[PDB]
Amino acid sequence: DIVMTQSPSSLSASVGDRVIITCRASQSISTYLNWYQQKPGKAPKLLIYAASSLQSGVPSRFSGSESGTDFTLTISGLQPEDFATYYCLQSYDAPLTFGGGTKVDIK
Amino acid sequence: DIVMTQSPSSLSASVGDRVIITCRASQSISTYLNWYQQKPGKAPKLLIYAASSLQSGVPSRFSGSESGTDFTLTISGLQPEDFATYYCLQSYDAPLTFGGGTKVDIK
Amino acid sequence: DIVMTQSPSSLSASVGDRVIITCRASQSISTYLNWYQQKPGKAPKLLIYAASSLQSGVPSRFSGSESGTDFTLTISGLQPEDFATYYCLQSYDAPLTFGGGTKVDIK
Amino acid sequence: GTLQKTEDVHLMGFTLSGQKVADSPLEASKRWAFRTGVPPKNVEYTEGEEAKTCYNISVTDPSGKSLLLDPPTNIRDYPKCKTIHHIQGQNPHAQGIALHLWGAFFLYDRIASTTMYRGKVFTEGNIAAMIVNKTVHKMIFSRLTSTNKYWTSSNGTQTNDTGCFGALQEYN
Amino acid sequence: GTLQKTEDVHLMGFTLSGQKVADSPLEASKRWAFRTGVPPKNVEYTEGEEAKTCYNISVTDPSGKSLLLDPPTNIRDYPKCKTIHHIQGQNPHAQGIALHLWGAFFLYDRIASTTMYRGKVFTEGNIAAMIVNKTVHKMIFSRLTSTNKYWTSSNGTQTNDTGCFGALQEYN
Amino acid sequence: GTLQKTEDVHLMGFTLSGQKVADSPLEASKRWAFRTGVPPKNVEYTEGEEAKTCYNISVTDPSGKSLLLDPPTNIRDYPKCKTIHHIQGQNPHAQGIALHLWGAFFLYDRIASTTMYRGKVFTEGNIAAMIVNKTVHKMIFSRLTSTNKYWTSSNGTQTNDTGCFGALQEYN
Amino acid sequence: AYSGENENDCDAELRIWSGLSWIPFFGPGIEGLYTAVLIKNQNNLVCRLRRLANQTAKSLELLLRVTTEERTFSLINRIAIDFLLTR
Amino acid sequence: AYSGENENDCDAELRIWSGLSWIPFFGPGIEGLYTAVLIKNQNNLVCRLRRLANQTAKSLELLLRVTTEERTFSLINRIAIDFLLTR
Amino acid sequence: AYSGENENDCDAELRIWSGLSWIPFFGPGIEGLYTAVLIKNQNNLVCRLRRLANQTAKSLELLLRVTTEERTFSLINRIAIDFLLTR
Amino acid sequence: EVQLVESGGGLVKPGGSLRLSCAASGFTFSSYTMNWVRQAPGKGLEWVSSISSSESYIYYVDSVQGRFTISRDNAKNSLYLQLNSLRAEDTAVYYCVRRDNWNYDTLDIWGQGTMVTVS
Amino acid sequence: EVQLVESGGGLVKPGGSLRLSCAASGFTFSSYTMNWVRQAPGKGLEWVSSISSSESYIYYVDSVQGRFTISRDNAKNSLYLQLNSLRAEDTAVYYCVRRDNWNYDTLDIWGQGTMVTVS
Amino acid sequence: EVQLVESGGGLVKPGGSLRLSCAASGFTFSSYTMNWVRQAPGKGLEWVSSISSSESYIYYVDSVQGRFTISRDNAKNSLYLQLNSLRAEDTAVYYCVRRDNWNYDTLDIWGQGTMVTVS
Ligand SMILES: *[C@@H]1O[C@H](CO)[C@@H](O[C@@H]2O[C@H](CO)[C@@H](O[C@@H]3O[C@H](CO[C@H]4O[C@H](CO)[C@@H](O)[C@H](O)[C@@H]4O)[C@@H](O)[C@H](O[C@H]4O[C@H](CO)[C@@H](O)[C@H](O)[C@@H]4O[C@H]4O[C@H](CO)[C@@H](O)[C@H](O)[C@@H]4O)[C@@H]3O)[C@H](O)[C@H]2NC(C)=O)[C@H](O)[C@H]1NC(C)=O
Ligand SMILES: *[C@@H]1O[C@H](CO)[C@@H](O[C@@H]2O[C@H](CO)[C@@H](O[C@@H]3O[C@H](CO[C@H]4O[C@H](CO)[C@@H](O)[C@H](O)[C@@H]4O)[C@@H](O)[C@H](O[C@H]4O[C@H](CO)[C@@H](O)[C@H](O)[C@@H]4O[C@H]4O[C@H](CO)[C@@H](O)[C@H](O)[C@@H]4O)[C@@H]3O)[C@H](O)[C@H]2NC(C)=O)[C@H](O)[C@H]1NC(C)=O
Ligand SMILES: *[C@@H]1O[C@H](CO)[C@@H](O[C@@H]2O[C@H](CO)[C@@H](O[C@@H]3O[C@H](CO[C@H]4O[C@H](CO)[C@@H](O)[C@H](O)[C@@H]4O)[C@@H](O)[C@H](O[C@H]4O[C@H](CO)[C@@H](O)[C@H](O)[C@@H]4O[C@H]4O[C@H](CO)[C@@H](O)[C@H](O)[C@@H]4O)[C@@H]3O)[C@H](O)[C@H]2NC(C)=O)[C@H](O)[C@H]1NC(C)=O
Ligand SMILES: *[C@@H]1O[C@H](CO)[C@@H](O[C@@H]2O[C@H](CO)[C@@H](O[C@@H]3O[C@H](CO)[C@@H](O)[C@H](O)[C@@H]3O)[C@H](O)[C@H]2NC(C)=O)[C@H](O)[C@H]1NC(C)=O
Ligand SMILES: *[C@@H]1O[C@H](CO)[C@@H](O[C@@H]2O[C@H](CO)[C@@H](O[C@@H]3O[C@H](CO)[C@@H](O)[C@H](O)[C@@H]3O)[C@H](O)[C@H]2NC(C)=O)[C@H](O)[C@H]1NC(C)=O
Ligand SMILES: *[C@@H]1O[C@H](CO)[C@@H](O[C@@H]2O[C@H](CO)[C@@H](O[C@@H]3O[C@H](CO)[C@@H](O)[C@H](O)[C@@H]3O)[C@H](O)[C@H]2NC(C)=O)[C@H](O)[C@H]1NC(C)=O
Ligand SMILES: *[C@@H]1O[C@H](CO)[C@@H](O)[C@H](O)[C@H]1NC(C)=O
Ligand SMILES: *[C@@H]1O[C@H](CO)[C@@H](O)[C@H](O)[C@H]1NC(C)=O
Ligand SMILES: *[C@@H]1O[C@H](CO)[C@@H](O)[C@H](O)[C@H]1NC(C)=O
Ligand SMILES: *[C@@H]1O[C@H](CO)[C@@H](O)[C@H](O)[C@H]1NC(C)=O
Ligand SMILES: *[C@@H]1O[C@H](CO)[C@@H](O)[C@H](O)[C@H]1NC(C)=O
Ligand SMILES: *[C@@H]1O[C@H](CO)[C@@H](O)[C@H](O)[C@H]1NC(C)=O
Ligand SMILES: *[C@@H]1O[C@H](CO)[C@@H](O)[C@H](O)[C@H]1NC(C)=O
Ligand SMILES: *[C@@H]1O[C@H](CO)[C@@H](O)[C@H](O)[C@H]1NC(C)=O
Ligand SMILES: *[C@@H]1O[C@H](CO)[C@@H](O)[C@H](O)[C@H]1NC(C)=O
Repeated sequence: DIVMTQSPSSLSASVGDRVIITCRASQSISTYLNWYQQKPGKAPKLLIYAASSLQSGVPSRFSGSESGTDFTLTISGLQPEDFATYYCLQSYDAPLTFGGGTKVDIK
Repeated sequence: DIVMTQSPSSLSASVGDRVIITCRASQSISTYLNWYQQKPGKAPKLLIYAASSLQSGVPSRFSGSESGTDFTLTISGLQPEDFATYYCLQSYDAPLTFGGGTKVDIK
Repeated sequence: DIVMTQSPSSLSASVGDRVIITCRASQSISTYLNWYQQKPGKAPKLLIYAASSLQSGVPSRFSGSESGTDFTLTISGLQPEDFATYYCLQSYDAPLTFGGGTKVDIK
Repeated sequence: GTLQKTEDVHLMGFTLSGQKVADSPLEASKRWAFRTGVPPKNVEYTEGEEAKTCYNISVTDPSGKSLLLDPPTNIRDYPKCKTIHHIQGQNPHAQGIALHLWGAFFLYDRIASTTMYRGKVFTEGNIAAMIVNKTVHKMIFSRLTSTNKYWTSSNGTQTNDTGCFGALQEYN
Repeated sequence: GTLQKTEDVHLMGFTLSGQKVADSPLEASKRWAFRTGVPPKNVEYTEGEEAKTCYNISVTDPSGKSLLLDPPTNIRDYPKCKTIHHIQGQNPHAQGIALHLWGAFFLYDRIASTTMYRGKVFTEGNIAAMIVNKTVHKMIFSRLTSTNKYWTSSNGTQTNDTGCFGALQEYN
Repeated sequence: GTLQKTEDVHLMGFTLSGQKVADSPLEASKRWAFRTGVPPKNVEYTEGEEAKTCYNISVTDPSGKSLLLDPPTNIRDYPKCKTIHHIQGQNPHAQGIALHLWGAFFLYDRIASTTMYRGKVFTEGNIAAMIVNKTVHKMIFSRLTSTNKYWTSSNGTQTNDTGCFGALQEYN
Repeated sequence: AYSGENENDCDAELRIWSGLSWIPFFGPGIEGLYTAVLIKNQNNLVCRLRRLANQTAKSLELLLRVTTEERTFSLINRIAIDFLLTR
Repeated sequence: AYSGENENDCDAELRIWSGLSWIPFFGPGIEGLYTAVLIKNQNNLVCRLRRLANQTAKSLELLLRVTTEERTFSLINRIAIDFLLTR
Repeated sequence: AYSGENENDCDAELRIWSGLSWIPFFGPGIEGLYTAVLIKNQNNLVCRLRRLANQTAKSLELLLRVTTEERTFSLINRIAIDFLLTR
Repeated sequence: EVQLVESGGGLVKPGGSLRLSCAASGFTFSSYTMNWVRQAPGKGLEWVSSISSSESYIYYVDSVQGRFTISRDNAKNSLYLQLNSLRAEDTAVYYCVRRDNWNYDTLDIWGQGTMVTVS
Repeated sequence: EVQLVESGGGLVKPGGSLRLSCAASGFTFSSYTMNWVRQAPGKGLEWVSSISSSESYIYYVDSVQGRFTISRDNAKNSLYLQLNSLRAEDTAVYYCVRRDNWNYDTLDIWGQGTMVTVS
Repeated sequence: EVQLVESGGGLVKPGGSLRLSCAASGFTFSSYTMNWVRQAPGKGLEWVSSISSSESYIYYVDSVQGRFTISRDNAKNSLYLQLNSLRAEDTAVYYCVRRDNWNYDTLDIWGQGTMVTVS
């Protein structure tokens, strides 16, 4: 089974800060990685797909890049609504696997 | 069976006249058409073959042309010996078929 | 069996003389001919091979040439040690065959 | 179009299930029919899609000779099947060989036949041809327990809405 | 010489009758002879001339095994024959297989054999190769009840002026 | 690399004897082993080296069915052998077909098999491919009684240092 | 560009079977020869390939009807020989 | 140019056999596959073709003797592969 | 250049078997078809050819494993078709 | 001089047989396809049969199919036509005609003809 | 508007069955691969099953293999998940998620989710 | 120094056996084809036998065919020649000669020879 290691498990940030979230695969999954953004009691929402593409209706603060098995989520400018728990998911082979997450708090 | 329609069934002409005799096939027989000239009590004699070629010993008043399934016999200058009954014959597939004829009389 | 005809059977020569020894095959053996030089009570020694090549340690008075089935041994300058019995041997197919020889005496 | 060896040339066996066709034994049968005068025809292909429904058919006539044709030696079962349906029983006499009403092939182990052979697991499908070299084959191609279901047919007249093998009945 | 596909390539089977050769069963036999040590050999061709005389030969030895070789499955009768001569009977023992004294082939349904097979209608002929594309094939190529005659052979020594199957006798 | 027809292409069958390998029946056996799950495979070649040791093996199990596979019709003995070793007898039961432990082929008359067939004289060897035209083939290619030896095998457990056919015993 | 509001007869998912190891006696058996391979519908490749397969079966049947081989037809050299003859 | 005062071993006349229809079950049977075709001796083609057929049987026999196939030889790819190798 | 102080797994000697006569009934029988031919190790050809033969048996086994032909494989057209496709 | 000569025609009762002949001269008869064409009194020409050189293509006009039989003997340079179950409509002058297979299958050599009367 | 709606979740005793549903709207349900993802209280996301459009590729996460069964009915635009031999660790909110097979197999349409409690 | 050494020759009665040996030194004996050449008193050279390295090509001169037997043992670097049914014409000095298969099959290394007398 392909494993997914997201880093860090929690992160502290302020509004306007640059936030870097990383994601590492056990095997090579090409560009089949997605990023999600989940708020307490809400279904998770799709931000990045194809490791870099932007989902319609998502602001351009979120941005994804890929370097081999290593993937990066990047929110250059944080709004007061960008504090939520993010995950990366490999969409390549099954079983499909999600990371541990990343809790972004207020600093 | 390939059918052959010669036209007209009889024709009136004078000496020195231009005579046009036509010949129409049911299917396409390429250039495999011949023309004959028969006098009462005599075997028919071969004038045109390959739809346009001239048989050795035939004068150059007779001439043949082809346009698809349509073929033409043409005697531009009639001698007092060119009054006879002509036929077209398809030499392509069997049964081989002759037209009704054309009686050329004196006018 | 491939036959080998050496000529002459004996030859008289002096020191410094040019000696020509010839060798003729029944079939065509390409360049697979060798020449030997044998002295009474001694194993024969290899002079020419590949019809023209020189064996290491043989002086350059001996020389071989080929023209079809016809081969030639040639000792342009005779030393007082070049009086011996020579043979040609075809090394092409088996049975391998030697000529009659050639006795080179003093003249 | 670039071709370097014959190894670059791939005949892929795709299934009818993968093109949204119902492959139950009662819906697959009606796509099959016997007839006389057309001979079997075989062809080789290089790989195949893992199919969902395969068939192992062993139906015989009240005489006793098996309706389908005894397979040649090079005929082997379909490599990767998720479910295999053993159709077995006794069916009225019928002359000829069973072909496909669609023009599709009965896919065997790297052999596609125009007729199904007795005793062998096949799937329905088709053959594609694609040409690819190693540089592109490395990116286009990324480098099991079957469920057995059992059915029987009963000798007598088939209904107008029925497969060639007749109505099928699942059993234990 | 222009070739586009393999479909442009035509192997035409011409008959010996069409090249002014006498194909009666008594004149055809003498062109045939048995021998040992040379094996059958088959080849495929794409079309064939409608022949005038074909042969359906079923002669057996006083033991009972049929002289000629049992045909493979892909051997079928000659498609278009005007007359078929059933040669049938009992002939002295003879070892080997019957070949052609001319080097010509026994033409079957799109198969040319160097030996005749029991139970099958063949004609004598040869194979030509011509290459043509569609534009020229459309102009070079413009787009039946058989008469059955029956003969028998009698066991015993053949005469010096006789076919391999011996003297033949027409019957009703 | 120049090629004009397919006739310029030569598949030469070289022997293991010619590459300094011991081909006695006791040393050749240990290069052979039975196994199940791999099917026979045949290939044609155009000429062959005259071998020194060939084998005509007819060993059977205590049941009676012959261990090796009945050859197809196109399988003939090796043309030019200097010595032929008839291995014959009764060996314990063994499942599968006998293959080569080296990857070399059992060379037949212009057929190389990955398995040995009963009743046929083969030699061990390999196949090379060389391409040559007539001008060079005329210079690279310049334009018999066998000795028969007989051996038998005995039914029972083979020793750890023994060929697949067991210990062999020469007889008269 | 490609969207499943367009395809209706294609499952967009596709998995296929395709030292001394090269020696017959030491290699895999007849039921151990196949590796599982995954093919992604990256540029709608899977549905193009299903479509190709569905379309080829007229050429293929016609060709197999042309031929008298009643054992097994070999298509690979056929495709190659027509590649070399097309140019 | 061509006249039957020249040919003596050739009959100048030559006839040969050569929607859902492509499906095996719906197509012709094994005795309904052949169409009658007519070939004219327009440029002496029929007698050249009889002559070709009569001449080829030495190459053809020699080739069939070269080979060990005891089921059925395939000549079409052979002709093609030598066309591609001749150039 | 070449010397048998170098080769150790090669015998440098090599002999091989390779009017109305073209007619089957008049030609040689199945045990009279082969002519004896002699090949000289002129440019170390014999030991290169033994070496080639010994080396090819991995490609050859792998290829014969690729294929489903259980009667007899034909290698000649294979070699040719890859010659024409290599260029 | 190339010539075809007809004989063997006479008066025959309706429902019996009558055999016509032809005898070639001047050309090679074994190399050419031969035809029979009749002309009924006051009507047009009518092709009836053809036989090919090797005798392998034989054709009849369906009016006479199964009734008439054509054949030839190439050594005798002779062309034959057997007329069976003769009819009132079979009254016609019959020619033997050579078809030239190397000049577009044209009928060029006709005979003088023979009269066949079925009364 | 593309929407997935979950129902059929409740309270179940440890060791019995419970069947979940989903009902698609707005998109073609027969053309897409459907997934089930659950989130256990205060834990992360966890993919559990996927079924392909033609139902020919079916996948489970080994924690649930042999216990859960996925299926779909393409005419009803409905997705089903049968949960058998339920465990204390099976307590989780379950979504039905569509995988978009033409945008790199991404999970983009989630439902609101239903709660399954095994007490 | 490459050398071949002959032994095992003596006086033998006409009609019995005698076995000759040779023992190589300096070169690889297993890689080369070995020959036997004899010279009868006052006559010319005469090739008698050859054995190839792998022992797969063996040749004799028909005068001795079936009478003499050549063999070799490559581990012992030894060449052997068994002489059977010896004749009055078999009296000759026998050499063991190496044929060099990479210099046009030339006989280059001869031994001193051994005398075989059949009286
Ligand atoms: C490539 O992929 C396509 C798409 O998946 C696939 O298409 C399917 O092909 C088959 C075979 O051609 C089609 O089946 C035919 O369909 C028609 C239409 O009616 C049926 O289907 C519609 C749509 O689902 C339904 O609404 C309707 O109720 C029917 O079920 C039928 O008329 C056909 O039946 C006749 O033809 C059969 C031929 O096998 C006969 O067996 C049958 O008895 C019927 O015969 C009558 O009609 C004939 C018309 O030619 C006539 O000749 C007869 O004399 C008689 O009157 C048949 O069921 C199917 O609909 C196609 N599906 C789609 C979605 O297009 C291709 O087959 C596939 N190709 C390959 C090679 O795999
Ligand atoms: C391509 O088309 C041509 C033309 O149609 C066709 O040619 C014919 O080939 C056959 C076979 O080669 C020929 O048959 C041979 O003919 C000679 C000549 O004498 C006969 O023919 C003439 C002319 O018609 C007559 O006047 C005469 O009376 C004879 O009938 C014969 O000598 C041959 O018989 C010998 O050879 C036979 C070989 O099959 C033996 O079976 C037979 O017993 C005879 O053997 C004797 O002679 C041999 C000579 O080599 C000798 O080896 C034997 O030991 C023995 O002494 C035979 O009948 C025929 O004449 C050709 N016809 C023409 C018009 O040229 C080709 O065959 C055709 N090719 C293909 C592949 O279809
Ligand atoms: C091309 O030409 C070359 C040269 O002629 C030829 O090479 C020979 O190949 C065979 C097969 O690979 C080799 O045989 C193996 O040799 C080793 C080495 O030990 C032996 O040989 C040396 C040298 O002569 C001796 O000193 C020594 O005493 C031994 O006799 C052995 O270890 C091998 O035995 C093992 O492998 C066998 C595989 O067939 C098993 O049957 C056997 O039971 C042994 O198995 C054990 O080892 C395996 C190692 O992989 C392991 O997998 C098993 O589990 C187990 O532990 C075997 O005899 C031979 O030595 C080569 N000779 C030379 C001179 O190199 C090529 O074969 C030839 N190619 C073709 C296609 O013809
Ligand atoms: C497809 O269906 C056929 C028919 O039901 C199955 O055939 C059966 O296969 C088994 C296993 O090969 C055979 O068992 C063997 O039978 C012999 C006696 O014939 C016995 O000696 C062996 O010990 C062994 O039991 C069985 O006979 C055979 N039955 C028939 C009627 O042929 C076949 O297995 C099915 N294939 C698959 C993949 O399910
Ligand atoms: C060529 O000659 C052979 C031998 O004379 C003919 O063989 C005969 O063919 C018919 C029709 O196929 C066979 O009839 C069938 O026989 C079986 C019993 O064997 C019977 O059950 C069937 O109802 C049917 O009558 C007949 O047996 C067979 N005879 C022999 C001896 O094999 C063949 O038909 C000829 N071919 C042609 C095209 O004329
Ligand atoms: C290889 O070994 C086999 C088995 O020892 C040899 O088979 C034997 O071959 C001979 C000659 O073909 C056969 O003789 C014939 O047998 C039949 C009865 O079967 C008889 O009617 C004939 O008159 C003739 O004697 C013999 O039967 C056969 N034995 C077996 C057991 O098959 C084979 O010859 C050997 N091959 C070589 C080249 O040495
Ligand atoms: C493979 O083919 C591609 C085109 O699809 C081409 O760009 C590439 O260079 C080729 N590679 C090789 C090694 O031939
Ligand atoms: C079918 O055949 C079986 C015997 O195998 C018999 O018991 C049964 O009655 C038959 N059924 C019909 C409907 O003919
Ligand atoms: C087979 O038995 C199972 C239980 O073992 C049962 O659920 C099923 O309905 C049976 N199948 C039938 C009767 O076709
Ligand atoms: C077919 O070949 C002829 C030569 O015979 C050539 O003139 C013509 O252009 C070709 N047609 C095609 C479509 O290739
Ligand atoms: C031929 O065999 C039959 C039996 O089938 C027999 O009646 C007859 O006498 C035999 N004839 C000769 C001449 O041996
Ligand atoms: C066969 O019978 C017909 C009449 O039915 C007769 O004319 C013919 O001569 C007979 N054939 C023979 C006896 O060979
Ligand atoms: C044969 O190939 C050689 C190269 O080995 C070349 O020099 C020679 O010209 C070629 N001959 C022919 C006739 O093609
Ligand atoms: C081998 O089988 C034979 C019978 O063929 C028998 O006499 C003998 O005892 C058996 N030997 C052993 C060791 O089982
Ligand atoms: C076979 O007999 C010969 C003598 O004819 C004898 O020399 C040899 O040793 C025997 N072979 C054995 C007993 O294996």
